Amino acid sequence: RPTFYRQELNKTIWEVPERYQNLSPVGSGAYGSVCAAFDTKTGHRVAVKKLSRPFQSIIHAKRTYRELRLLKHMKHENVIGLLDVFTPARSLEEFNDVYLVTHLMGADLNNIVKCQKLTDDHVQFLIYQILRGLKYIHSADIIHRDLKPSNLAVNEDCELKILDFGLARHTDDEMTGYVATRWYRAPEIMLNWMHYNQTVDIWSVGCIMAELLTGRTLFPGTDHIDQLKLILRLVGTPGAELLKKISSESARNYIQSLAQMPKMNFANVFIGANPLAVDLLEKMLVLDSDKRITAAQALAHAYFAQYHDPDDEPVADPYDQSFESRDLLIDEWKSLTYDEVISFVPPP
Ligand SMILES: N#CCC(=O)Nc1ccc(OC(F)(F)F)cc1
Ligand SMILES: [Cl-]
Ligand SMILES: [Cl-]
Ligand SMILES: [Cl-]
Ligand SMILES: [Cl-]
Ligand SMILES: [Cl-]
Ligand SMILES: [Mg+2]
Repeated sequence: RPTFYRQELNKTIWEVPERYQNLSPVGSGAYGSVCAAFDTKTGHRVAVKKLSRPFQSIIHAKRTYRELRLLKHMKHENVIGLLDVFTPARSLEEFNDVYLVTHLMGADLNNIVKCQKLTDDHVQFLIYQILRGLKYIHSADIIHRDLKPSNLAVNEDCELKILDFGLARHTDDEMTGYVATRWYRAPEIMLNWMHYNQTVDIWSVGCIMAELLTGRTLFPGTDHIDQLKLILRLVGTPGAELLKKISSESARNYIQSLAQMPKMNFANVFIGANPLAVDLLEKMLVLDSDKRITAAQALAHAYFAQYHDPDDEPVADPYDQSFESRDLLIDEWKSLTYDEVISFVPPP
């Protein structure tokens, strides 16, 4: 066990191993507070997150366990991984605080799209890396659920990492109105007409790729219904084949109230774009989610011929999510979390 030291920063007590130095606050959401630090064991600049009230309810305790299990599994060049996890507790009986350590991230894709002139070569490389990471994530039967530019870190060499997996933490108010939190969500989950599934992540990638090509949000709706109208104007209203497969009675009733619209010509929407980029966008932004291209299929599309290497696009180890259907007490979720903290083995 390392030696810990305590300090107060922005009215919060931080108790961390001596290896972490020069702590400086960088932000705080509803899930925890974050400091930047220098890790003297590895030489990396890191982000240290102290979870806020991790075991206050069964829902929160299960969410803490879910986040730690996910971060411990992800081992891929284009996905955020876990450098360390620690607690100052010396036993399960005094266990209360959880700290997570990751590589410190600089710019996100938001900064890039609004501040930089992107070539088509830049778009190819950035979208390639998103799909490479997504092939890995989806091969473990994980759904990200919250892909958007602020959850994609990018460095000066145009190298990209996926972060901030959806832990089922977004509320109704967070999704209301003119908000980027909803602009990248697939139509079939925006009003909960379908259960989540991995095809919703490919819809998000299509929205991101369009924005890199044009510099503008693809579907900036002022509310759920305005956004649905923007979507259906581009991709068309549901045809007979898809309508037969829509089981939600709430969806069918409202959809049939709208006048029918054909799919638009994407070459007249994305003026001047590489024809191969237009072709790929048409295969991602499909209303019928059964028919969308998959991440593994998209890596082999000719738009990525410069970068595609099928011997360097790995899949994940199997990921056991059976805990998600399990009903446990707070202290049982807490004991499971403690076991995962003390069994952590750092990367090479
Ligand atoms: N079950 C099943 C399939 C299904 O329900 N798919 C779907 C629903 C709603 C959709 O969105 C919109 F209503 F068409 F806008 C798109 C697809
Ligand atoms: Cl230490
Ligand atoms: Cl990482
Ligand atoms: Cl503790
Ligand atoms: Cl965003
Ligand atoms: Cl597992
Ligand atoms: Mg985020």
